[PDB]
Amino acid sequence: SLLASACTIDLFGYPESGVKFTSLYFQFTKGELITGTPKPFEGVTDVSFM
Amino acid sequence: SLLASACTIDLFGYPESGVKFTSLYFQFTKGELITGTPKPFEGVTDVSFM
Ligand SMILES: *[C@@H]1O[C@H](CO)[C@@H](O[C@@H]2O[C@H](CO)[C@@H](O[C@@H]3O[C@H](CO)[C@@H](O)[C@H](O)[C@@H]3O)[C@H](O)[C@H]2NC(C)=O)[C@H](O)[C@H]1NC(C)=O
Ligand SMILES: *[C@@H]1O[C@H](CO)[C@@H](O[C@@H]2O[C@H](CO)[C@@H](O[C@@H]3O[C@H](CO)[C@@H](O)[C@H](O)[C@@H]3O)[C@H](O)[C@H]2NC(C)=O)[C@H](O)[C@H]1NC(C)=O
Repeated sequence: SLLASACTIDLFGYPESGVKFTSLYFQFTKGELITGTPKPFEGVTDVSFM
Repeated sequence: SLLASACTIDLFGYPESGVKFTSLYFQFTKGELITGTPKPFEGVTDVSFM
């Protein structure tokens, strides 16, 4: 659904005459608390590494 | 319908309280192959002229 102050990602299909499947609205703000990691961590007491 | 990566031309009417009749979505890329000429050519073996 539409969120205030959000950007949109439009998902399309070409079935073989394309259609729009859905519109994903992303509402977000910047900072450190939430991180989009590629996967869950396992056996991890401290997520950070280097 | 909506096309991915397309521009829109909105067609409106004022009937005498206006309405939008339709939205035309244009999906295109640049180059030489397809040309929007004003009309068909007749008796033409070579479309180009100068
Ligand atoms: C930032 O500094 C902290 C503190 O030194 C680093 O955390 C330390 O990370 C090491 C390596 O994972 C931990 O050692 C581990 O201890 C556990 C038992 O608790 C053991 O099972 C593992 O084999 C390993 O020896 C250490 O506990 C941990 N120290 C603390 C107090 O957090 C951290 O790694 C640094 N940041 C980054 C980028 O990793
Ligand atoms: C780019 O150069 C080509 C090649 O010279 C030009 O094409 C030539 O155009 C002339 C004029 O239309 C053609 O002459 C015509 O011949 C037909 C019979 O085939 C005849 O019925 C007409 O009365 C006229 O005499 C000629 O055939 C044609 N040559 C070839 C091989 O394409 C062309 O005009 C040039 N590009 C542009 C911008 O026109």
